[PDB]
Amino acid sequence: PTLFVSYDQNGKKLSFANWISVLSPQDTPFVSMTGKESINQTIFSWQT
Amino acid sequence: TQMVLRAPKRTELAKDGSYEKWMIEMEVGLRHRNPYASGVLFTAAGK
Repeated sequence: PTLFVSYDQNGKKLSFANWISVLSPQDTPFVSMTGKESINQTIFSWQT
Repeated sequence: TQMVLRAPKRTELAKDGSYEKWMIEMEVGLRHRNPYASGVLFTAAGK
């Protein structure tokens, strides 16, 4: 209780945030309503 | 007996800054009714 000191503390309960910041957008609207088609080979073709 | 003139107490002092100072002072004294009412045996080594 003499000459209060608050900087030399040993056990400091860190004031860490409980989240993470991520801004990478993931819109991709086209692929969501285009429709996919399954195949059975590594090569597909179409007539022209 | 334990002769106490100033009992122990926490005494807050001036700040003069961004901190808080305190003090724990006390004044005590020892008393013995008779010098021969107690014995003191000093430990000594070999001769």
